[PDB]
Amino acid sequence: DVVMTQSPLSLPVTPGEPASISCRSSQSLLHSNGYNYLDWYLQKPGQSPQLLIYLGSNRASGVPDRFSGSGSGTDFTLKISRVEAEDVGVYYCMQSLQTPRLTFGPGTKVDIKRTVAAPSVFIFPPSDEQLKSGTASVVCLLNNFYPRGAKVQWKVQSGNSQESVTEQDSKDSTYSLSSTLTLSKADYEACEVTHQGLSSPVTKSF
Amino acid sequence: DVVMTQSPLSLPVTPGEPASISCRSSQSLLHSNGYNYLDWYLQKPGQSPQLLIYLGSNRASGVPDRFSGSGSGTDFTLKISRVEAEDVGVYYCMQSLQTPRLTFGPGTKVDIKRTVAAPSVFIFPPSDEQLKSGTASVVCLLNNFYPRGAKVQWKVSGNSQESVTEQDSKDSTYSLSSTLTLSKADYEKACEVTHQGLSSPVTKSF
Amino acid sequence: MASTDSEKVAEYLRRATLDLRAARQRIRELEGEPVAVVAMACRLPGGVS
Amino acid sequence: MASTDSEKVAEYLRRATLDLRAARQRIRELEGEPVAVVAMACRLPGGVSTPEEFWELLSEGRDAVAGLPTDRGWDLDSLFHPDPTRSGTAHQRGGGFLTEATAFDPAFFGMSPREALAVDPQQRLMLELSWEVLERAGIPPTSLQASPTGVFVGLIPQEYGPRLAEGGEGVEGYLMTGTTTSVASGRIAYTLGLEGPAISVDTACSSSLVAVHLACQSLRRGESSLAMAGGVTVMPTPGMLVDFSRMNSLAPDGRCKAFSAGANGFGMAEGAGMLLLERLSDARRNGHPVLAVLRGTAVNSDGASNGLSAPNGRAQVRVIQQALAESGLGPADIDAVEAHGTGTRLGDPIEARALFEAYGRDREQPLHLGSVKSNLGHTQAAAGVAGVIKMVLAMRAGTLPRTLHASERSKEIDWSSGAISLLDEPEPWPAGARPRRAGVSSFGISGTNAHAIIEEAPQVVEGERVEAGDVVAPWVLSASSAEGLRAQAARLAAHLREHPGQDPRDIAYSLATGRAALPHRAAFAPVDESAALRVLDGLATGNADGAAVGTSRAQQRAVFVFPGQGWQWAGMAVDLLDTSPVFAAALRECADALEPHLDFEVIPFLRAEAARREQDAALSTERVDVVQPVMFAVMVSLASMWRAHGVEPAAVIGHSQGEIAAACVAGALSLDDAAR
Amino acid sequence: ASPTGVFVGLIPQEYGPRLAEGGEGVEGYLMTGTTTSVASGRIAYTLGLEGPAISVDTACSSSLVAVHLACQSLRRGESSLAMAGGVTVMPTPGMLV
Amino acid sequence: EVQLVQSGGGLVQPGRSLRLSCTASGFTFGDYAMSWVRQAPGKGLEWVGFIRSKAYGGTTEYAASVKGRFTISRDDSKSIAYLQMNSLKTEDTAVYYCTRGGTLFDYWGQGTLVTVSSASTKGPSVFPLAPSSAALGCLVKDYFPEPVTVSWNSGALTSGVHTFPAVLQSSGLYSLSSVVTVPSTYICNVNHKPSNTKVDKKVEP
Amino acid sequence: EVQLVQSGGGLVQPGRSLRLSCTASGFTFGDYAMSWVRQAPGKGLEWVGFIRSKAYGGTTEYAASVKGRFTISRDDSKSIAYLQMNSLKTEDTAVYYCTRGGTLFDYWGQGTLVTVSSASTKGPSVFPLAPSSAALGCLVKDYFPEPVTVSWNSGALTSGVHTFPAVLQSSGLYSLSSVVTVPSTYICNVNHKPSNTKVDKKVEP
Repeated sequence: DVVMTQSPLSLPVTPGEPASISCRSSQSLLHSNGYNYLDWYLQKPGQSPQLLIYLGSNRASGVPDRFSGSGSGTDFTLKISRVEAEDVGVYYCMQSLQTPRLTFGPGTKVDIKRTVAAPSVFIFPPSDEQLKSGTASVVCLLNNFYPRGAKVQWKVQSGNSQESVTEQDSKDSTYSLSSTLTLSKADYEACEVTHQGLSSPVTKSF
Repeated sequence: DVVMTQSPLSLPVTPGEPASISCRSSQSLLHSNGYNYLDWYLQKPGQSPQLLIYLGSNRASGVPDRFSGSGSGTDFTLKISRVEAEDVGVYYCMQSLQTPRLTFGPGTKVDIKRTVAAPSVFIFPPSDEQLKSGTASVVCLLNNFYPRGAKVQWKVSGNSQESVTEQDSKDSTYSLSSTLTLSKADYEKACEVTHQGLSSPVTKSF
Repeated sequence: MASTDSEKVAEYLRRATLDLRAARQRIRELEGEPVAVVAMACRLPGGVS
Repeated sequence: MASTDSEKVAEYLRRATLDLRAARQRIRELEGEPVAVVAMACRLPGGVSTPEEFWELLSEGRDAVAGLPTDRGWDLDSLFHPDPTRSGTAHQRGGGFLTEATAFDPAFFGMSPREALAVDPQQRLMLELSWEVLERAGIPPTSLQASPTGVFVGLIPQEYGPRLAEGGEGVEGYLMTGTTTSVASGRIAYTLGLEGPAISVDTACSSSLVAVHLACQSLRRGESSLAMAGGVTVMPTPGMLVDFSRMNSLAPDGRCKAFSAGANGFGMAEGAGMLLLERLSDARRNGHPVLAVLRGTAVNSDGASNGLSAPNGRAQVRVIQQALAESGLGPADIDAVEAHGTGTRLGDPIEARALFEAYGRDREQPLHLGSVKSNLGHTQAAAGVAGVIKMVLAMRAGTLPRTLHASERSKEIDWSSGAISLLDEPEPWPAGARPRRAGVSSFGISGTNAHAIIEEAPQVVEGERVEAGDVVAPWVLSASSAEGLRAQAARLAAHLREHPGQDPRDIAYSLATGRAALPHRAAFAPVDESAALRVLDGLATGNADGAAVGTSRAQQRAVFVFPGQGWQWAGMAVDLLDTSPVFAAALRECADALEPHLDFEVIPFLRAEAARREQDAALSTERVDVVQPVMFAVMVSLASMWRAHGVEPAAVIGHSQGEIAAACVAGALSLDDAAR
Repeated sequence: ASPTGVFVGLIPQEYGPRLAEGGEGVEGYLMTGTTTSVASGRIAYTLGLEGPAISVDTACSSSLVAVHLACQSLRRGESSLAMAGGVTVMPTPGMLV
Repeated sequence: EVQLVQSGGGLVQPGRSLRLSCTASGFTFGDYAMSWVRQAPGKGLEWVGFIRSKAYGGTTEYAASVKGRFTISRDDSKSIAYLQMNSLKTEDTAVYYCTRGGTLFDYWGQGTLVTVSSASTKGPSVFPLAPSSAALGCLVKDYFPEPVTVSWNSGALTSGVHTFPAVLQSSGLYSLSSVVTVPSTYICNVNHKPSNTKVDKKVEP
Repeated sequence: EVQLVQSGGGLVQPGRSLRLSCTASGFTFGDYAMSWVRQAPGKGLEWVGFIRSKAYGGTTEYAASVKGRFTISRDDSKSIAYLQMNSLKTEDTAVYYCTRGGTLFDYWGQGTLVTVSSASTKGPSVFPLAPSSAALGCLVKDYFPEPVTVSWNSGALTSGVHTFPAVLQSSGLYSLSSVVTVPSTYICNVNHKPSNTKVDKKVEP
């Protein structure tokens, strides 16, 4: 079959900290030469990916020493000794035993770590000048939230919501979210979140 | 078939000089990988061999930079940028295309270079106390000669045994013993060389 | 992979060789790196300036 | 065949990988190789003369600022006038000054009393620190002859005796050899025979630390297998006290009120410090004691600051960050910065902002900020090394010291962040999961800002075994003078009476391997710590009780003479065989060599008395045929023991049958041959 | 603010009055203009260099020792450029004496 | 050094042909196996195909879905790799990465944004986001393709200004809502580059 | 570091069995393929055999001459490699080398001198070399095995002294002739170690 792999998709990192990102494989990636067949890759935010580690542990040339690789045939671990802003990105766990390579997997979403934020839920009813062209979009503006693990429900149901996840910044290192509910004439005549910043659902309507 | 290789068996080197040892292969050692599959090896005088260069050009770890490798698919060349006493011995040209590996080839006999020496040919008739046990060996000393490309003929051959000797430090010359083990009757019936130090054969008998 | 018996490990060898080259060039650009005499200024005897 | 393209390119891969694993640990040992600090030497303000004496000046909060020296013949009257602008006057009314820099031991080194009189007090206090830092490390200072060992000394050009133009009455040719920092690193490498780079560093208040940087580099390049870094600022003249006062920068009290609101100047002090630096691999492979580890050191300049004297903030942040980057660490890693802390209410503000920028911007725990100059005073070229001894004592004692005169935190510095806590109280700083790291800063008046990173020594020393032995290893000591011989036994007695419980074989090993063979030697084989401190109490006065005393200059190779008859007792060797494995093996070998020709095995003969034979109507060892083999056996075994304890013969003298032992032990004949 | 070290080999000299005999106008500048430390530092200040500015002192070998130090700081990488050299202009007639 | 410079962007409609050219500089082109890897908007990588090295046999292998239509070719003499994108679809509306290895994607080149949409080029229909009673925003929707820049107070306010990323509707248009969060009146301008349509709006609840 | 420490020397006659043990220290033994290489006296290397790595099957491959008899085995648990030498013929008198790779012989270990001769252990028959009229020498021949040390003037003369290397006769004995070159009377002593037979000779023409 295929060696389907999992990883800590939402591992946080903070400046000045050593981080431990992992990968788990169903089969054994160790070769008959005793050579683990896993490749750690890094994709920068809005840039070309780069090859960090090959053969499980070793560097690529030009990749800083701050990445180290190790692990057994199934479990693999990359430790970042010194976390930086270029380190923040997506980490890809690539197997080699079998290549066809349909997808690169979910990938580890790495973000700069702060404390849990307070999700600001702002309901914006569509403007009356939107209603002349036959369209309507009430936007649930989730703002200053962390992590990006919040789903927005549309009741009074859902299914017409489109996703807009945003850039995490430098000074605030938070997230913003837009659940765009494009809508039509008659059905225009409420959004709430389950983000970890709060516990009870905060429901506000247009 | 087999990739049978040749080399400059008697390439001389001198201190403070860059040397260029070569190997020539019948077939092409450049694999479809694009990497040359040749290895350079060094055997020290009376010591274990060592791996100098693999894959045509690259070092082994712990081998000084003074060896560099290059060449095409057929012709291969190792340059020693600066020869020393540790860069003396036998250089082995190893193909990694076909392994069975019956022999390591003739090998390049590397010696410290001085000018051409004067071969001292000394005939030693066997002692009379050798003749009591039924044996006899007249000895043709070839002393302080260079290079070791001299054959000794026995006239007035086939019973000669070979003793080639150690090349030294202060003189950097060779010595040779063509031991003619002999029997009772055939003793009652001369050695000369064709070494490059002279031209005419110098023949002296017991 | 499919052709003969090397389409993967042959690349790992190629990169490993290139890195070793790039890490051994770092050593010789760290201990034996030539230092160019970009310029010389002098106030030596004999009115030399 | 070879399993085409699966057992070769995978075999070539493990070598393009492992050579790479070997060609990268070479870059990491060429650039981030953590160098060890083998030993400590310091002559610091106050009574400090040894690194352990600096701790009870630093742990109980003692300020070394006492007053100006009177040994040096200073004017002390034109130095102080009410007018602050009078030429020739100093503004500080004290400071931490050395009370022993005036004196020196000329006859100890290859130095004449006149030449030593001409020697700069810096250069005469540096040789003693070199000898101390070598004797502290268990490295015989005379064992480093023609060996690669760099000398990196930070210095301050200080006026000493008369003008070189006017010469002197006795100091005519040696005045340059004193008042030049050039020989202030070459003299040390000359007396000790060190062959490595003898480099003098001059960047004023950062010199020593800049020096250690260079030494660190000389270790991470392999030019010198060992280095002796550090710096000295000993003042033979009040000159810069007169001159630092003209720019109005000296604290009138002479105290370095580091990060304090009551600061009124940067003060002044004289001192000296020395570090024995060796790379960790070489330090642990050779067995040299590793106190702490210099991991990364950075040296930069202030640039176009507000004058040559004024410090720069961005440059300080840059050098502190470059030290961490070259050490492979980050702000949090450093647990206790000990920055310059000049002492003035101008340098401290700027440097605390730099500390808050390089460290306090991203902190997990409050960085313990300290300053050695608070306890000692600004030691200039001895500052940068003095903080290093502080921290190394801090990690060898597990306590973070106080910063004196720092109760009132400076109002010009924003401490509201809380990421930096000024060390006004002794903070427990114990060994834990985190490698205990810290960082020394020094910002000189020349503008060169330098920062070093000191990690705790990797705690791999633990794991030593324990045992007991009957070998009474000699307690050997030696000095260059008879009085010094009586003083090296008094100080050792003081140390073994004030640091009790140190096992005798450890003391013998440290006294034997770690102390130079000097031409006044006292040696005794102790049996107890009461029969040894009694010999050490008689050797201090000169009475040779239970010991051996000798003046043996120009004597290094011994002769083995072999007496013939005379010990008819022959009841001696039983104890030696029963207590010495070598005498229990060499005797067996020579007996089993004697047995094939003379059936008498010396073993039954051995276990007996001197009157044993007399009981069987036979005189003490009178039968020639039975006696000569036993003297030969015991004799060759004694020679084998003497050669097994490190004493090798030079010549051989055999009286009557000692010719046989000459045959045996000198290699002329084998054991079987000579026994036969 | 560019990394460029000033590696200078010197020999302690006696220029003017003693440091304890400060002049009329030359009072606070008499050591910060004569000590060898402020030599590599004065250029690093006036010219604005931010790198390792060291005043090495190995007698008559000070120039090549400074060149050594600058070259070893360049091969490594601590200052992109470097000024390495030595200058000895004895001001009092005393070195010869 | 090594570069994998790319080209081949433009406009294509469902059912057209396109060319992706990758030029390798720095090493020998013939012994590396070219691969094409593509980044769908909103997620990471998806491998499209790869051709074997010239000496390995030049055996091309694509993903089952893109097998046949796409044609991977190469050449040493002019040192160029072609990805013949025939019959482009909505999955080809993605960034494309020229990767320097069949099973070791090293340099990744730069990345070409290939767009496959049936929409046309018209300016935005800026609709405001009236605050409930807060934050003040305005829409950008009904625009295509993706050059875009929306600021608030016309480049005067930068703290709290946060423009949302593009959102693709099933009808082939793009969606942006730019937002500010500050108590108060605020003005938002949107510049559509390809047709040069700048629309400005002031918002009250 | 890495070492390939060897053992297995001794005395064997044509048609006996011997063991060559190689212990590897420094790396994992299982993924390297062991090889045995031999050093015939007078020339360089000739490869005897190689076993595959444990995970590569662990199958063996020797030379046609030593196929079967010279069995190659290994083991990780005690980390040891065996060459069992069987029916050592007199062509097996050679220095065998433990190599750390089937195709990549890296460390080469130390080298074990295995001797296969039918001769016995007796001292040398020192025969002089009378000068013609010059150099002065003396023979060592009729000795076996090879510990040997021949000096002139009994370790007093070292310049011009040159002892020739061993020569193997078809009858299984060893040959040396030590000669000095200096005008003149000279004395030569030969020490045979295994039987301890020291013979001393003075030479005149």
